[PDB]
Amino acid sequence: GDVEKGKKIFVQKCAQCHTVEKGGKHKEGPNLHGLFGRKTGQAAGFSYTDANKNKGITWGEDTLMEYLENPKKYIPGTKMIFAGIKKKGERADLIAYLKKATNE
Ligand code: HEC
Repeated sequence: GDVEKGKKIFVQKCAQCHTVEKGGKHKEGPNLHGLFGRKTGQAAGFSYTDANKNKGITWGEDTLMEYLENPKKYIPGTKMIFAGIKKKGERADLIAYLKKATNE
């Protein structure tokens, strides 16, 4: 995916609730640094719902593609309030951004 486009998508749709950098603050949602290859509900120091803690999947390209299409369908009872991104390209770009930004 296109990392620059993904950043713009992140800023538009995600950044008000999430930081990405190492040591970034939790906000309404958790800081996302280190997400890739991590199980659900494992950012330190954040009160997740039991639903997000209990989902039990490993975050990566395949599971983010599904989740981001419709978060509440993938994790029913999540307190993340975001309807989803319908477009496959847009999700791929966003994921490519996340794979860089969350690992820097
Ligand atoms: C606030 C209004 C949010 C917006 C907009 C987005 N997210 Fe979010 N996210 C938010 C909360 C409160 C939580 C925790 C949910 C729970 O039920 O405890 C989350 C969680 C996620 C996660 C899972 C993190 C993990 O398992 O460690 C991911 C991967 C995630 N959020 C990503 C994400 C992206 C990419 C968004 C824009 C498309 C986005 N979120 C929007 C709150 C909010």
